Formats: sequence, structure tokens, C-alpha cells
Amino acid sequence: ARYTGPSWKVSRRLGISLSGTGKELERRPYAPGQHGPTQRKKISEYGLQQAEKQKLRHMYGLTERQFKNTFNKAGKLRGKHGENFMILLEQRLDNIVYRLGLARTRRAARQLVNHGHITVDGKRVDIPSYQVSVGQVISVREKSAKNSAIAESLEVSSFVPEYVTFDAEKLTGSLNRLPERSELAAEINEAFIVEFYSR
Amino acid sequence: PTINQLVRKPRQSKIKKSTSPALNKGLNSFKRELTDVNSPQKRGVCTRVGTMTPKKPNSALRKYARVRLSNGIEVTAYIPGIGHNLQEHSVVLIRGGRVKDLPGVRYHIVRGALDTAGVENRGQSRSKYGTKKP
Amino acid sequence: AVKIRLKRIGSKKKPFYRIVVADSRFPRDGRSIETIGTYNPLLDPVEVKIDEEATLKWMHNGAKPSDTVRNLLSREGIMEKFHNQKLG
Amino acid sequence: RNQRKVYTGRVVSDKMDKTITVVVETYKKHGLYGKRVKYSKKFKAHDENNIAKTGDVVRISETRPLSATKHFRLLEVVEE
RNA sequence: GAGAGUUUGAUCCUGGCUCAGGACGAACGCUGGCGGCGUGCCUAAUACAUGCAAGUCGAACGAACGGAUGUUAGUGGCGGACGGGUGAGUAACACGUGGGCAACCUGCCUGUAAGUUGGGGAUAACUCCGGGAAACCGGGGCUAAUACCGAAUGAUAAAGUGUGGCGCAUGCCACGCUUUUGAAAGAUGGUUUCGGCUAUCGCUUACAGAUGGGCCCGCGGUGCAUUAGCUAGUUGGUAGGGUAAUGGCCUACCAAGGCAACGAUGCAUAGCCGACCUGAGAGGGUGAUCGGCCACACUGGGACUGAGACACGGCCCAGACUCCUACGGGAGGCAGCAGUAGGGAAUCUUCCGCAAUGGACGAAAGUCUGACGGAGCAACGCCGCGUGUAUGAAGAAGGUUUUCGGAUCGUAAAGUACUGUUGUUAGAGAAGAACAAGGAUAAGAGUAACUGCUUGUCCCUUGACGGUAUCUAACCAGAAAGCCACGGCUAACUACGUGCCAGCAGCCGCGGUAAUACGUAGGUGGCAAGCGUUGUCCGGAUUUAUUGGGCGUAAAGCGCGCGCAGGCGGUCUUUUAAGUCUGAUGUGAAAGCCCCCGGCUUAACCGGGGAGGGUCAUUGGAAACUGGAA
Ligand SMILES: [K+]
Ligand SMILES: [Mg+2]
Ligand SMILES: [Mg+2]
Ligand SMILES: [Mg+2]
Ligand SMILES: [Mg+2]
Ligand SMILES: [Mg+2]
Ligand SMILES: [Mg+2]
Ligand SMILES: [Mg+2]
Ligand SMILES: [Mg+2]
Repeated sequence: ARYTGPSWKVSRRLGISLSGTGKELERRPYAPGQHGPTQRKKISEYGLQQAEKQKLRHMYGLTERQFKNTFNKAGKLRGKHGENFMILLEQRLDNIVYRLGLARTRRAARQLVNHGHITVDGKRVDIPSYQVSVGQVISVREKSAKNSAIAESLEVSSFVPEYVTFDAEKLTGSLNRLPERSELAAEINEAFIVEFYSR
Repeated sequence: PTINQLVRKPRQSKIKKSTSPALNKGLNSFKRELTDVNSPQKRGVCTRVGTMTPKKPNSALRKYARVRLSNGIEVTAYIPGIGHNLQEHSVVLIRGGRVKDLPGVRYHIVRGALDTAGVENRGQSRSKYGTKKP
Repeated sequence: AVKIRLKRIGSKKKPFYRIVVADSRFPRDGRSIETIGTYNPLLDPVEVKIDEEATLKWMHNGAKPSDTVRNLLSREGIMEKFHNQKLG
Repeated sequence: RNQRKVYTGRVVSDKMDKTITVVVETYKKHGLYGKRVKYSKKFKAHDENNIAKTGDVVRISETRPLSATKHFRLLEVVEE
């Protein structure tokens, strides 16, 4: 994708499973590289807050410029800044793809929507950065329906959230209602981020 | 102060000095008069090249060149990196930056811009010191 | 002269037009006297908004349209209207 | 009709021929440090008969230009 | 409204220096895939090689060409004063905002009311002569007009006036009488009877309007007092002339004023604003691109023409600079678009088209337009997308390291399955386009009626971009990742080599044989088609403190007084409304910030609507406080 590198070392560096559920980490949770099993160090205020940012933006897999533009755009919305930012960051299309689970991870979802194997409101959308809102359907192009990657990746679904619907007979789903920081996974603080960008 | 004092004379802030005065002056041969223009870099001609003994605490020899810039100001420029191509009447491009070891130097030579051929054998920070990628 | 014409605005390969009152002399996107509508040729029905009372007024003062502004007025029914006010 | 500008002030000199100079004196706010400052501004009044004198309170009003400097006219003599 | 590091043996304060953010018309170094939107001589207002940027009308006119249409070199009309460029000058009514003109203009546009009557004289073109290479110049002769000049009738133009209604002194508006002036033109087209009539495009007079300009004015916005006096048509007045118009605008005569410490005069600097960047805000800096206004077109001055100029691509003259010559004599001004040289750290193609929008001309077809649409180049910026996706181990080969057991690069690879955003190949192929003109007709006003005019509806029509976007299929993981840092400040550590050497460094500071601070390798962190350095601006910096600082010892109380000016001023009553406060009206352009909607596959971007913004002005009210008065 945008990031074409390996996957496990990021989760290891951050001390959190991202891009999976314990896949990367339950064997050697320690940090990658020459160091990490031999020694550890106490991590500063800056480093903690940064690492929180990293846990967001490498969970979703997007450039930092794009990430901060999304931050500032979410800043307009009336509410708690980081909550609004987390929910809009979930409101990206890549999220909705991966939650429907036609592909096993964010990067695969991005690849799918990059090649345009899905269609919003019936129409084509070839960008991972589209913003879905409440009531917009999504499909599998009527042409990418039988392909083995999707057929085999729909075999797994960890749990369908309560803010999405999906009909696999159609391969058609939709966002129901915007989450509010409890529907999502909650292995983050949404405040150290705004600290790090406010200093 | 009193408000009447502040009205009889308002405040007056500080006169800022530049790190790089000679980059902030242009020239026209016609008028023969310097013209204030903010500039990042200037090119010049090395009058002299040599070594310096730096301040306490340090003792290593520091490579400098006394340059006559495009605008006529004579300036001492550090020659950073291992080895160089330069000699008398050598053309050189010059950026700002203060050698804290060395008293009379305030500017650096951009390495790799002109007759300042890049550093030998360098692999890291290559964009500094001006070596291509191999 | 004083003319009723189009002010080009928008972006490249996607024009939009404000319907404007102006002298012949002033530039195409320069100053104006009053703007009184908008225009878009891209859409299947071209989308026109006109105030029509100020427009009748500027015509009575002698602000003449362009060709395309004339035919926008006529397809909005304003040139018939202005003739009807010239009947008396 | 549209209406013209009128002011009030005090006379400083009489040496000129069929005119005076009226000094207007207003407090006003210094732009930055907020204090009120005595702003003064003198004008040349068109005195049709050399009526007024020095020390006189007076009202004037503007009109067409009448000299290099004059643009005003005597309207009343409010208080000697 | 965030702070961190740095003085000390350590501490507290003070105080400076630097840093963490944001922004650039940027340059440079390393690297480099694409799409969309934008931006791109800031320096030498230095000089110009070349090409194109202002033409048009044959329905104004005469001649020539022509087998009746059409063409032209000329005379004439309009436009050339727009559009386009730059920011030199300019510290001022130049600009912004708000008013005033009873003191002013205005072609082309609209409408209203009248009128285009009769004649004259030439002049180009042309032909000859002479000059000159030739253009091109003169001299003679011929000639047409919507070119010119007369007249009669017509001024809401003057002069003499009288009445009505009024204002803001100068005065205004309306009406009527007398006297004196001031005009013109035709062309096309139809019809009629042949005289006539008559539509349209033009012409003349007056009135209104709209639009565009002009003059005046209040206030506002830059540093210097190591610049305090300046002015002599300078200030006012009476007469006179002048401008589209008021006015020392100018002239003559009289008086000697006028401005100025509320900073005049002078020096240097600068186009001004909307607005842009930053900032909690006050404020700080800027005045690229977009819009408005101003100024200037090699430098200086001057006028003519014209509604409009003292004219970018006009004239004259002086000056500088340059070019061609047949060497006699001619011509010229890129700060128009490209481009060239030079300068510079540095900034584009000597491109296509008038399809569109808009302008000039024309009755229109049409022509002209380097305006403008577009395309090209530059990673210069903003946005977007990639450079594969999944699965795959106690974990290959190799690298680094080893506490020689291992640890790490690392699910990375390999292997298997899948996809085609992009790339390629072949196919399709929109918008943008409205029209105008012409051909039909239906209704009007006006006509003796036709022509014509205005309006309604149909038909027809023309795309540079461009076979570009967009869309369909097929094929391929295949061809698409680099930059910086890792002692703290601040994210991210080991090995070797060096040995106060080589070298690093924004501040503190590292390196003298065991360097996480140098060089390299591995690994890591931060970013990512960009990263970093340099230069500049704000903040942090309460480090110029109005908000928002201080002077015993840290920097800082004149050594002390007498006192002009100014600043500030005890208690009460009345009066006002200079300041203050307040209701109404008007405006503060669009674009931009902000909010709400919509559209481009989202975004950037674009559109619509609203809001905000003034020590804004007029008008009308209150008297508590400041100020004025008794
Ligand atoms: K004068
Ligand atoms: Mg200047
Ligand atoms: Mg501040
Ligand atoms: Mg001209
Ligand atoms: Mg020119
Ligand atoms: Mg040019
Ligand atoms: Mg060592
Ligand atoms: Mg002291
Ligand atoms: Mg606005």
C-alpha cells in the first residue's frame, strides 16, 4: 500500500496489536532490532504521546500529512477533539471495508478500494480516503464478486460491529450510525494525541 | 512609565542583527551601490585558503577560505568535510552557518554546488557534503 | 457603452459565469456596477438564476445584453417582458 | 437638500482681509495607548465684513473654495 | 495564552542565547512515479536580435482590377485614451473610509420633443514634370462624398427682464414676454403614379437618465530633532482674464500675513488598500499571484487631434543609446506575449486557436485581438494515488552481533493463492455548444400599405483543447523509494576504524588508545516522492510590558533646584453636550477569513447564501463622569 513494508515490527515497537489480534506479538512482544530483548529503557512524555499517535496512524496505515489534515478537519466538529477525530478516522472508507471484512486487513482493504472493487451508492469510488456517512451503501462492483481473495476472506469475520450491516448474498453493506468511542476497540488514549499536536 | 510618557514617545523595539549580513546585500555595477535583498546563498571567488587553530577547548586544524563574494564583501568560509578540491581563484557557493570553534568564520561552503567537488568516500548524510548515491 | 454580460469564474475546464452589469471598457473579470445572476452551461438544463426586476431596470436605463445573455433572458421570458413594458 | 458640514470654534487672528481663522479643539483617543489627546485643527473662515475678533467663539460651515486655503464660511457668532 | 536547554560546587532571582510550531513567488544538496488545482525575473525601470500584439467599414466617397458578384492602394468615419505591462517616481487628498459641488464635465447606450431645407468652393487618389537607386518627396492640372464652408428657419446659449415657490451666504427651481445668435447628410430598401410616401443605419438641437470622469473636504495609516524654523504668489482682499468648472489657476494694485514642538522645513524610505502570514487576542511583518485606485512607458518638456491623452506600440523638440545605408540620407524605443544577452542563489514555450467569455469596427456575414481560452516546461507549492495484497517459521542462505549458547535483520524472504489503482496493448468516445447570421412563420406598435422594426416558436449551423478527459477488455508483481537523524534539549543503540588527528556541532558541547556526539556497517526512529540545510517573517519573547515589565544592592532616579509650555487636578448647584453612552438610516465592493448547503470518484478546488469587520457619517435622545460656562 502506501506503506509497503513489513507488518509485525510496528505492533512490536508500539506494544499493541495493530493489523491483527495478537498475530504479531504473542511471540516476542519485545521491540524489534538488536535491542529489545537485551534491554529496555524508560520512555519520556514526548515518546509516550508520540507512540500514541503512532498507534493510531499505523493502525490505519496513512501518511502523516493526511493524518494531520484529518485531525484539523475534525477539529471543526462540535465535541471532544480526539473523540471526533477517532470517529471520523473510523468513518474513512477503508475502515468500513475491513469491518465488512471482504479483506483480512486494512492494507488489503486499501488495495481493494484502490483497484475499485467496490462501489458507493451504486457508483465507483477508487480512493481509500472517501468519507462514508449514515445511509450510504457499498458493494463489490458486481464484477469482483467471485474472486478467490474475497471468497476466502469472507470465510472469516471476527465480529460485525453494531454500526454496520452486511448481506453476503448481495455482498452489500452500509454504515448504520456513527460510533462514539465505545463501539470501537479502545486500546488508545484520545488525549495524548491532542497534547502532541498542541505543543 | 506614565501613559503621557508613552504618548510623548511610544515604545521602540530592538534592532535585530542578522546571523548573515553579507547574504542580505546585493550589488549593481551601474549604481555601484549595495541593494538590500534577502538571499539564501551567494557565490564567490576564493582569495585565500588555509587552516586555523580553534578556540579552547579544541585543537584540530580547521579548513577555511577567504572569499570575495558576488557583492564584493570579503568573507571567511569554513570548508566542511574530509578533503576538498579548492585552491586559489576557485569558484565557490556559500551558505550561512556559524563555526563555533573558530572566531572569524560565520558561513559555510555548500559542498557539491560548483567547483567545490563533493567529499570523497562518504556514505551517510550524503545530501550534506554533496556525494551522489553510488 | 453599458452592457449586461458574463463574468468568467470557476476553474480550468469547468467554467462558471456570473451575470453582470458593466461597461464595455472594463475587463472581463474586472469591476462591475451590479451583478444580478449566474449561469452554468455544463448541466443538461443550463442553470440560470436572474433577479429580473433590476434586469428590466438596467435595460430601461439602456444596458444592452450580449447575444448569449439576450437568449438566456428570452428563454427565461424576460425579453418578451421588456417588450411588453416598451409597449406603453 | 443634501446638507453641508458645520463646526464651532474660536478665533485666533484678524490680520487677514474679510476673514478669520477658527480653531477647533476636540479630545480624541490615542490609537494605541488609549489616552485622550487634545486634537486641534484650524480653518480659514470667510468673514464678509470683518465682524469677528480675537477671543471670539464662532460657528462656521463649509462651501465652495474661496482662496488657496479657505473652504469655509462664517455662519453665526455664538459668543463674543 | 504549555514550555525545554544553557551562567553555579549547588540554590533563588535577574538577564541574555538557542530550541520544539506555522509560513514562503524561494534557492541549494541527495533522490525522484503519476493525476488534479495553482504558482513561477523578487535581482539590472539594464540593453534589445527576430516574430506576432489595432484594427475595421465597399450599405460614406471617387478611381483601378472584373464577366453582374468580388477585390483592392487612396480620401472620410469610429476605435486607437480600452484591453495588456511594470512599480521607477510619489509621504501626498496619491490611497482608504465617509461626505459636498447652489462650483463641474460626459462620444458610444436608453427614452422624450423638434428637425436632416436649399447652395458654394476646393482637395487627395489620378496624371505629368523634376529630384532621388527605389521607396518617398516636392511643383502643375483634373476629380467625389456621411470631408469642408455659407445661408433661412429652431435654443430650456446670451442680454433685457418681470411673476410664483424657496435655500445654505455665494443663491436655486418653475413659468411667461422682448431682443441677439446657433443645424444638419446622406446611405441602403421597399412601394407608388411619375409627384410623393416610407422602415432601418446615420446626422443636428434641447431635455432627462445611466455610465464614465473632475474639484473640494473631515479623519486615518513612516522613521529621524546626530534636521527647528519655513514660506515671498508665499497668506488674504478689490478688479481682470483663463479652465468642462471653483480657486493666486494666472495677472495688476493694497495690506504682511500664513504654517509650525498637535513636529512644520529638510533627509532617507515606500505605490495605497482590499487583503496575506503569524499570534489567545491586542498586536508584529508583507503589500507576489486575484480585484480596486494611483503613477509611469529610454530621460525631460510641450502641445495638436479628440467626448476622453498632454497618449505604451502618436507628434514636435532637446539629451543619451542603437540600427540600416546606395554614404546622399533614413529609422527606432519589449515595464505587450514568447524569446536573447547580462546580472543573479535563482525563476517557463521564440507553442495552438479566436470553439468560448469579453472588447474594436461594421447593417450584418465577417475581420482584428500574445485580452482571453488552452497546451508546453519547473517537484515550486496544495490535494490525491501508488510503488503490491493475503498466507507463510522457534525462523533458510547471507549481513550485523555474540555474554560463541545464541539474539537480530525476520513473515521479510522462499513457497502458495489473489488483484490490476498505475504501466502497456487494443477498442469506444462526452460535457464544454450558446448562439449570431440565414429560412420559415404567429402577435404587436408604426404605416396609405409594403419594406423594415420588436417579440414568440421551430429548422439550420460552428470545437483550439482533442480522439484530451472518461469508459470496456486483455497482460504482467511484474518496471515505480529515497532523505534525515539516533548524548540531552528530542523520537530512536551496537560494532569496528581513528586517537584533541581526521572530523562533528542550532544551544549545551564531543574527539588525547575501550567515542551510543567523528567515519563506516548493521539495526532503529522520524518522514516519505519528497527529506534536509540555508535565507526571511510571526510566536514562544511580559526580551519595549495599552492589554502586560521595571530603576536600594542586578541594567535603570537627572547632583539639586527656579520654573514657561504641556499632563493632572478639592466639595456642591445650574447649563451645555466638546469627549462619553444610546435608537434609526446609509454605506464599508466582489474575491479572501468564518458559518451553512451543493458540485468535481473524495481532497485540493469550485459555486450559492449568510455573517463579520469602521476610534465610519448624518439624524434623533441621557446628563452619571471628564471637558467648557455662571
Ligand atoms: K500657489
Ligand atoms: Mg521605490
Ligand atoms: Mg504574544
Ligand atoms: Mg497610444
Ligand atoms: Mg513597445
Ligand atoms: Mg517581455
Ligand atoms: Mg573506538
Ligand atoms: Mg545598579
Ligand atoms: Mg467582501
